[PDB]
Amino acid sequence: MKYVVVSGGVISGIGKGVLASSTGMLLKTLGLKVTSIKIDPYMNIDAGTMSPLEHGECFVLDDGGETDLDLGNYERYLGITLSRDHNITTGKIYSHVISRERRGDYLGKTVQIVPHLTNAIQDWIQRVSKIPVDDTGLEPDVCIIELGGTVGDIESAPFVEALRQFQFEVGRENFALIHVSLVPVIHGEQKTKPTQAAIKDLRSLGLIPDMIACRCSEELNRSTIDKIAMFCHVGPEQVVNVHDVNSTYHVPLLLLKQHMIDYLHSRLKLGEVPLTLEDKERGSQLLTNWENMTKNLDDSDDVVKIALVGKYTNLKDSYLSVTKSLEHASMKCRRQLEILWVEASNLEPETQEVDKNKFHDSWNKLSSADGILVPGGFGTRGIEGMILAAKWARESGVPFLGVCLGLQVAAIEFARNVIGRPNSSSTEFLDETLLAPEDQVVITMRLGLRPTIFQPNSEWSNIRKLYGEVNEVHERHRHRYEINPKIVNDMESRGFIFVGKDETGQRCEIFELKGHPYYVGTQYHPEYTSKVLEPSRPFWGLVAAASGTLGEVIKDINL
Amino acid sequence: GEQKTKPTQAAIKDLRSLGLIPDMIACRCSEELNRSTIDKIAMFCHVGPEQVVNVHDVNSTYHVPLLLLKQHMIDYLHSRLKLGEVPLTLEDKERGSQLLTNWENMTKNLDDSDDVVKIALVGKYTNLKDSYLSVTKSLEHASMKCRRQLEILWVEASNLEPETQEVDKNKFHDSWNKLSSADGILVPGGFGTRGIEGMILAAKWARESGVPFLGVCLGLQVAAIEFARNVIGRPNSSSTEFLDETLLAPEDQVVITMRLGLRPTIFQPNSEWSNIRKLYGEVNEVHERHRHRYEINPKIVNDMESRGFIFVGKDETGQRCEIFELKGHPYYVGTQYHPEYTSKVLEPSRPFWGLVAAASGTLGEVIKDINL
Amino acid sequence: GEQKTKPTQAAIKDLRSLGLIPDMIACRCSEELNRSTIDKIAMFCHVGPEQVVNVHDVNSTYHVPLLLLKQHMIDYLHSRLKLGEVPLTLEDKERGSQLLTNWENMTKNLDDSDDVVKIALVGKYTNLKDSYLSVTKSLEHASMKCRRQLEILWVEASNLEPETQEVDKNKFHDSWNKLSSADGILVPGGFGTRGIEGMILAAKWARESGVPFLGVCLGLQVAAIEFARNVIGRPNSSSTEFLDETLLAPEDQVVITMRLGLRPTIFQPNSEWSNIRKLYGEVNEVHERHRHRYEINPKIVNDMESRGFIFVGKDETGQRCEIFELKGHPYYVGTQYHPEYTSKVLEPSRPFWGLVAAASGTLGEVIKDINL
Amino acid sequence: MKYVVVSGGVISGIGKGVLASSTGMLLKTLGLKVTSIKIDPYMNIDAGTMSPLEHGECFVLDDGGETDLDLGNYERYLGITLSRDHNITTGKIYSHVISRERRGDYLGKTVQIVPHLTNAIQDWIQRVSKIPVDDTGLEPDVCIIELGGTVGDIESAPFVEALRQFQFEVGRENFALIHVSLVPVIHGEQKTKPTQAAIKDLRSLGLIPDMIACRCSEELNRSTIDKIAMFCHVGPEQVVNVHDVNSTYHVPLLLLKQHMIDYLHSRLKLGEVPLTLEDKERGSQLLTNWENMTKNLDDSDDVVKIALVGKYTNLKDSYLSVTKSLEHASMKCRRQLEILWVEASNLEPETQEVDKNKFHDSWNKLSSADGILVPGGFGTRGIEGMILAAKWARESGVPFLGVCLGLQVAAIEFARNVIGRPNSSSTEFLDETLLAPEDQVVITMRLGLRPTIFQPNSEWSNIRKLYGEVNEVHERHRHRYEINPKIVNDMESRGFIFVGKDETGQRCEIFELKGHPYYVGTQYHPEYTSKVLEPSRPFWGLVAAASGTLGEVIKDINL
Ligand SMILES: Nc1ncnc2c1ncn2[C@@H]1O[C@H](COP(=O)(O)OP(=O)(O)OP(=O)(O)O)[C@@H](O)[C@H]1O
Ligand SMILES: Nc1ncnc2c1ncn2[C@@H]1O[C@H](COP(=O)(O)OP(=O)(O)OP(=O)(O)O)[C@@H](O)[C@H]1O
Ligand SMILES: O=c1ccn([C@H]2O[C@@H](COP(=O)(O)OP(=O)(O)OP(=O)(O)O)[C@@H](O)[C@H]2O)c(=O)[nH]1
Ligand SMILES: O=c1ccn([C@H]2O[C@@H](COP(=O)(O)OP(=O)(O)OP(=O)(O)O)[C@@H](O)[C@H]2O)c(=O)[nH]1
Ligand SMILES: O=c1ccn([C@H]2O[C@@H](COP(=O)(O)OP(=O)(O)OP(=O)(O)O)[C@@H](O)[C@H]2O)c(=O)[nH]1
Ligand SMILES: O=c1ccn([C@H]2O[C@@H](COP(=O)(O)OP(=O)(O)OP(=O)(O)O)[C@@H](O)[C@H]2O)c(=O)[nH]1
Ligand SMILES: [Mg+2]
Ligand SMILES: [Mg+2]
Ligand SMILES: [Mg+2]
Ligand SMILES: [Mg+2]
Repeated sequence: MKYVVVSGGVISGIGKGVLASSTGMLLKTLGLKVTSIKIDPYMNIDAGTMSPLEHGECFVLDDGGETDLDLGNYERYLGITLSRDHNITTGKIYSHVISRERRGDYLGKTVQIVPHLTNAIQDWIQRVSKIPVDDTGLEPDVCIIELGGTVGDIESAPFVEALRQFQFEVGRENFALIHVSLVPVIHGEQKTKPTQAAIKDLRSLGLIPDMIACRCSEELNRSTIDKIAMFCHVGPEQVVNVHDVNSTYHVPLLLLKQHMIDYLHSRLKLGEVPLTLEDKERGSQLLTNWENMTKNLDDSDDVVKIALVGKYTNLKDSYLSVTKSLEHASMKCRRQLEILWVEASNLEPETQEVDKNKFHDSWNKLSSADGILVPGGFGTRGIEGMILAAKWARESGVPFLGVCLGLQVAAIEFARNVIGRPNSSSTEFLDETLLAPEDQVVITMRLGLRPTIFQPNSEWSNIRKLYGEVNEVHERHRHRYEINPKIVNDMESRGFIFVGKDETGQRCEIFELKGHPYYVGTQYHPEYTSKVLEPSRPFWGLVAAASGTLGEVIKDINL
Repeated sequence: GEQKTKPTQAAIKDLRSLGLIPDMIACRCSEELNRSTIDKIAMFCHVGPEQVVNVHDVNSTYHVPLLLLKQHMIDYLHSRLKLGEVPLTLEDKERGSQLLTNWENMTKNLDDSDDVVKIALVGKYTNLKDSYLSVTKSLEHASMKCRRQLEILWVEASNLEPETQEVDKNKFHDSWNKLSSADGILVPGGFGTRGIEGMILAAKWARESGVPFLGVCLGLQVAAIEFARNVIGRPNSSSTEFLDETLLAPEDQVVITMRLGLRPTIFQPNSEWSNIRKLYGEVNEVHERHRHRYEINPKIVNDMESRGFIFVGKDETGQRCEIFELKGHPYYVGTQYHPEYTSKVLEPSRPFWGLVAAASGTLGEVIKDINL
Repeated sequence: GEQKTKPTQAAIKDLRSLGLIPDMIACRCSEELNRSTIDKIAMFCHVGPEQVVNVHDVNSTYHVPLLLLKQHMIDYLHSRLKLGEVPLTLEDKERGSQLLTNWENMTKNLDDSDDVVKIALVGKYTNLKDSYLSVTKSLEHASMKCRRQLEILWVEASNLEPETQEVDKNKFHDSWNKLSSADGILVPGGFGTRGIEGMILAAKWARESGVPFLGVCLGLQVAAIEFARNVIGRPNSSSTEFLDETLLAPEDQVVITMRLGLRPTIFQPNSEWSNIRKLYGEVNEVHERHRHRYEINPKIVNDMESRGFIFVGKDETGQRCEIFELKGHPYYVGTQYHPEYTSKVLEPSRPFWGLVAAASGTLGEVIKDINL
Repeated sequence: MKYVVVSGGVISGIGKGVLASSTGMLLKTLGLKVTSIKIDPYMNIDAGTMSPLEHGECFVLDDGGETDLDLGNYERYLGITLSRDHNITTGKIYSHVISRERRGDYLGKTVQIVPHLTNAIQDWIQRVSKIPVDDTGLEPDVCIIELGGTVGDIESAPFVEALRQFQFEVGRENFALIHVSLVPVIHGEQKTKPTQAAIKDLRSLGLIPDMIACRCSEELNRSTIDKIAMFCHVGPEQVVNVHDVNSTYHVPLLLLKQHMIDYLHSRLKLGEVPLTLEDKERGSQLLTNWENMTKNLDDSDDVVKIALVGKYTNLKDSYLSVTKSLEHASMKCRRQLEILWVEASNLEPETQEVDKNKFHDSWNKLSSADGILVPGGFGTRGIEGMILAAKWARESGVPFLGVCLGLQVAAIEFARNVIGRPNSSSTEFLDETLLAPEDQVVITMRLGLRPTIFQPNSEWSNIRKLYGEVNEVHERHRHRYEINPKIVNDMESRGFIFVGKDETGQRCEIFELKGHPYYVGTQYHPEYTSKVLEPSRPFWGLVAAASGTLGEVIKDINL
């Protein structure tokens, strides 16, 4: 087992998550089996309790774990499945040793942060890195650890102490440290004192960096490389840079151009790892596929515009799996994507009195779009604006996908306007008044990977053809509210077909509307099962439908 | 336990619906037909009682001709096709009846030979036993010529690989039990990258433990890769078929869009010593069926021929290797052609008659016989 | 089927003839004694019916204490030796009764554990199963600590050697079946030149197939010779014990007139990573019993330690290697000492608890436990 | 009224009768009132004329109808009473329309197979399914129709044509089709072309299957399900399998595990049928009782052996109600049953010359048994062998039950050997010689449900205690011969007490012998009144007596 810590810097926004995911995928090009662990200094047990306004969305695993967003970067670059154990936190590990001290496994000893908590962290990392995470039976060859927060924040102290010990409690040449660090530019001169201070803060904790990975708005000067490589122990080829490029898929090839594998191939002795003839082929094949999708982003120009309608769209981190799911679906179509970020509340007619500027801009953006997405996220702000987007998309025949809350919004819209029930509404917020036209109801969560069964007549639907006309689908759920199953037959008779349901019925999971080119919704989040070469099927439907060629996509999928 | 007839009554109607009228009905069943099962079909269909044939689920497919002859099936076609009106010469009737006596003998030998030779067949998808039917029949012809019963041990080549010992430790130990058990080893061909290190491990085991080995098509290239990795000590030498995205210099295979059908192999001039050239009667040339796009790198051939892995035969042009035999092993051989396809019941495929004699012992007496 | 008593009546007379008078008669028989068999002995001898003990031919020798306790044998000696007159403290009675409950548990675990781990033991004269009794008992203690049943597969090391495939082909195939079958491998020690290439072949197989290996005394030197012959590629490197009439330069063993009894091993400074040093609780030193005249050539040690065969522990003086673990294998270990002799029923020998956990899986959970 | 046709396949031996009975009982677990109809393509009016060597025994209804054996499967799984009208045949319905055309109800029209015979079949099914068949007053909610023979046999043509019309002459969602079909396995691969051809033969007649029920020696592969569900209109959950398990009582729970109710609950809209609070309780209670008796067959091991002595025992279908009556009686005792099939003729001393092997085996089997049954069935073969079994059972004190001919055989045995009348015999076959020691006499049949009155002194008998010490019993008769009532007082004085008789006397119906643990006979067939939870009392006596605990059984029955 090899370990690669990706760590620290001078700021919390530095973009470690891209570099960790990219470093792991580059190791996967050698054919190595790879896994990864995110460490969070926060005291929350999970990202589930904490609101999307901080650290972006929670990400859902097959376990039903509501983990930190960074686990999604690993799953979509590395192709692996992660467990709720792969997101370590301060909350998890203090809860673990405190529950263990009350149970008494420490034999009446005094329990202390060193050695007992730092040995508990090292036991967690040793257990969790040996969980098999590919579909194959094998234990991973390499583990990427991403150390969240910044080095020398008091929040991090047990993890920087544990990782010092770990560099010896596992062999050297089985452990290596990448430090990620800020190189700000002032008056056009590339200033280095922030990264020199961060390299000292690592040495103060006994962590010694094997590569320094600069984050900068420029190519590093050869003087900027030398002034760091002379201050730190790293050689000139071990001062990595990652530029402020928009395409995060280019980062693996920007690291490969900087010869970063050729250092880790020595520094971790990756030639001593045994590999089969299948492994080297499936490794090199994966690199050629990534050269092709990045070539397609360099030379595809013909924009498809998708409008994304939701709360707090200024927090673009709040929708990162949607963004990445749309980008995978646009690459599969060989088309460039624009996302138009529509703050759903500004669509509402009250905005035309309160701030007439925001009203006209938000309705410009929505009218402009070749297809529409309503992305999910609980909370009562802007839902009539999201209902207005679903209405516009139904009436103007514009491709629509509704994910989680977006499906319920389309059901409420179709009830208010096509069934003509003018006060039909979500149970989430009006039930203090005990309303009879319930569109949502409660059914304390439904979470993680679940089976959807396609209902027997559904063979016609564009969405069931996108799932290869298979009878069942596996996707990740997260909801407490679902469509009222008393009203379902009214919608299924008026043409809004609930194409798929849970095994028990009375719990709707996919709809497609008869008489529209692509108007679809899902109760699950299709984003989380997206992979770079195999996009999320409902999103491959939406981004093909917006472009045209949805028939040719379905004809392809029938091979 | 009751022999149900409605499926065959429906199939006889489906023939009449197309205007095809059956002259014999040939039942396939797990039993002898009851005389009631014959009558209930012969009363429904136009066929007489002697025109309801049965063929039983016997293992020996060579017994079927004599099970049809016991059911008097020739004596119907001799009338129904008027085969007495066909003119035949005195040579024809002799070479006809002689052929029947030879078939009575080989079937008698399968009834009364008991002393098993075990051959391990190492390959992809061995659960699909139809995937290797000419290998199976070539081994059975070679075992009958030796007057010995055959077991084939079906080794899924991937399960030999050390990753299996982590993934499913049961399949690892069983596949290595089967390979260790065998009196001789065959690597059968078939393109595709699954299990090739497992096939390399079988070639290694057979070279080192001195156990008879035959490599057919991919099996020859696997033995060349094995001998390169382990006896020449080139640790990353490999097939061009799958690593060439990385442009590797130690090419064991190369491309040379197919080479197909019957072709001449010429034995290279020094090759008179080899058990394989003695099995081909010490004739200078051999005719066998090819099927490949990849062949041994002819730049590396002199290294193998100096280290003792002699490419005993090549194409007329050279630079295209077709038979090897290794100096210093009782029978370690490979072919680029498929020797299976030229096997016949009375005249088995020579490389396979070599393998199944070598496993049994008596390879010298086989070669002494062939010299007559 | 009748339980004959005249041999024991004659043995009871032979005791009286020397003036020795038996207080209990302990029968050894293939059955429960009949109550007539007890009475016919208790009437001939001075012993009462409860002083005619039996011990049955059960396989589990750990059941014998509870079979004697069921026959109330303590309740006789508690009178006949007046053991109530011996003074005992309150700690003594607790540590006494605690020990009985621990033995009830390990015997309960042998009654209800079913999930076999197979260890192959490779050596000279394995038909003499008494020749390896501390190995056998050390493996049984290590399997009980894992809550798993043990099979030992007794592989006569010489039969693995390729000369056996000519001399007696039956013994060749059976010995290689047994070795291929096993979840882990032990090379047990014992001087003498018979079968050592067969033991080298078992060490090779275990290294290459990634199968757990423990080499004890000669078994460590065999693994060093194997790693030298095949991974360093020194084809004639060998034991000084038997070739030194030819004065060979590639010495793997050398003489260093014995080293005997309990000695200290010091773990070398970098060794914290090793499964074997974790099994010894990450303590800096180990106390174990030595018996050898030959040891690893300390001139060649840095070559092995650079190629990944780490001599994890040495004598206080250095130049005398005592534990190795190989980088890049789940559990490939050897010891110069005999770890068997320090095994105890509740506290198994650490290298053997490593081997029998490694074969089963759960070696991490064993090491996590030992860290408490 | 709902209809469920169970139909067809590729072969006549396929086991529709178990699947029809099991499907009906599963519908009864919902609390629905259920009924069923067997259709036979044969030209016999009844199974009474036709010999037991074909289609097994005739089954007797309360009407005295000698119906097809399959009606017994329905009565014993569903708990219902069937009338002679519930077995439809070609003979019945052509006799009906031909007698109706000669009477002239068709008003001088030309009468044709379509529409007149197919409308007569549809009128029969509509009349007969509305006959009340539970003990309660209600008309059935659901009817199971079992279509006998195979589809596209010319024998079946009027019934496959009638059932096409019936799918419309009754509403869809009030009719559904189960097709039962053969999935043979060759070289371990599950071949599907026979069932694809049978699904085409249904479509050729316009019958469209709602479920395909495979009969196979294996679990279906998921590929075997998909390759059928892709060829036919049925969804993956509508490809049912029934495995070659020995316990036919497990089939209801194997269908329930395959979620077959959850399809029919939609496809027949069984939630629209009104049900009372008693109905749902007595429905769910019935399911728990069936879970218990099947659990008892999984975990009862302590075998009771019963020897069954009769003609043609190689035809095990000839004794199916005996077999099922013994299995109900062994389950009530919580004991596993072996039946030992003794061909009665092989017991006879002539066999020891003719084939000495068959002699020794048949006497081994009879000597081995914990109890003995002589099962009935007319015909002169083997009767001295059956007399020898009755002798052995009387003399060795081994439990004996004689049913119909088996009672007369025990009377002949007791006369030949205990009264010592060496030539006393059946009137059935010697009366060409006009013998005075008549044991049987003729008394043209006595058929159907009749009253037995217990004779006044009979309170002591194990058999009258098994009938709860009630004064009268209701059971199904079928005989032309009975005990000579002139000789009855000789037997009643020598200890062979005729415990019960017909209301008129001179017609004996139950005997029990004084001075044996359980030696009993019946003139009626007790098999036909057996039910899964309430076994036939004479058989519950026999199988308790063989096991021991006959006193505790009688003590229980006194509650
Ligand atoms: N080299 C980079 N190139 C482009 N964008 C980057 C880069 N580094 C960081 N970012 C961007 O900055 C944001 C944060 O990056 P990332 O998630 O990798 O940082 P992080 O250290 O893991 O932050 P956090 O601790 O909150 O998870 C993301 O929008 C990411 O795409
Ligand atoms: N699924 C099954 N499991 C076990 N036994 C079965 C099954 N299907 C059929 N059989 C057995 O095969 C025989 C015939 O079955 P069944 O009576 O149900 O078939 P059928 O189609 O009604 O035949 P028939 O038309 O003659 O009445 C019986 O012995 C029955 O127990
Ligand atoms: O204003 C002043 C006065 C004095 N100094 C003095 O401090 C010294 C250290 O030099 P700097 O502090 O400029 O550091 P640096 O250029 O090495 O590092 P970067 O942060 O640019 O990467 C010398 O340059 C000396 O003149 C200043 O740096 N600034
Ligand atoms: O369940 C029933 C009811 C009725 N029938 C009726 O159909 C008839 C045709 O008889 P079969 O259908 O049994 O056909 P078969 O025996 O001739 O053919 P195999 O498939 O066994 O070769 C008669 O036997 C009649 O009773 C059944 O076959 N099965
Ligand atoms: O063949 C003979 C003849 C005579 N005897 C005679 O010797 C006597 C002593 O009897 P046993 O010699 O049989 O001795 P035992 O049964 O007491 O002892 P076990 O060895 O069975 O424990 C008597 O039995 C008497 O008949 C034999 O024992 N065997
Ligand atoms: O011997 C031959 C030659 C040709 N074919 C050809 O017929 C085709 C149809 O395929 P099959 O006839 O094998 O049918 P199937 O596998 O779909 O159905 P099952 O009966 O196994 O359920 C193709 O497989 C084609 O090669 C055969 O099937 N058999
Ligand atoms: Mg912040
Ligand atoms: Mg991050
Ligand atoms: Mg029949
Ligand atoms: Mg039936």
